[PDB]
Amino acid sequence: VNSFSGYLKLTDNVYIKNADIVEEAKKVKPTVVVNAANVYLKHGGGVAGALNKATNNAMQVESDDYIATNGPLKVGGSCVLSGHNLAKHCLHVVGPNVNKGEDIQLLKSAYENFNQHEVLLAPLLSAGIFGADPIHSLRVCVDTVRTNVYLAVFDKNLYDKLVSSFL
Repeated sequence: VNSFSGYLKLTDNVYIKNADIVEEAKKVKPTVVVNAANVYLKHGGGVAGALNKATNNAMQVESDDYIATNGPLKVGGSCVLSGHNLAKHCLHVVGPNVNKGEDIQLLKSAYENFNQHEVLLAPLLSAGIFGADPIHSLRVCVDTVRTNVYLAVFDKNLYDKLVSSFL
């Protein structure tokens, strides 16, 4: 039993809710919140910009030190950093950005990072400003993630379409 509330159950291990991931994280304080990161951990907009803003830019400060030490992530890769006031940890995961011409096949590799964590609060990878089809992202999530994932979808219209079209 966990404290995630109001989710629709899609499969044995995948749950979904129309919610602002920032507000969900502040309420639940999950062990892991997933950020929709880019390889430079520049949290300018989308989910990343919102999460970083909620940390009063502490996420960005920590991320800049991470990059200065380690260099950029790989597309499809991840790193674990602090969750600041939102969660114990933040798993920064880089899905492919279609608006950069990045290979959508890398979306499966991106979701594989979730399997290193027993329970996660997450957005749909490569959705929103990353330009991929969110219906496809949900399909890859369900077919790749085996750990318990609670998906927050900000847009109510999109949430309803994801549920109604789910096979």
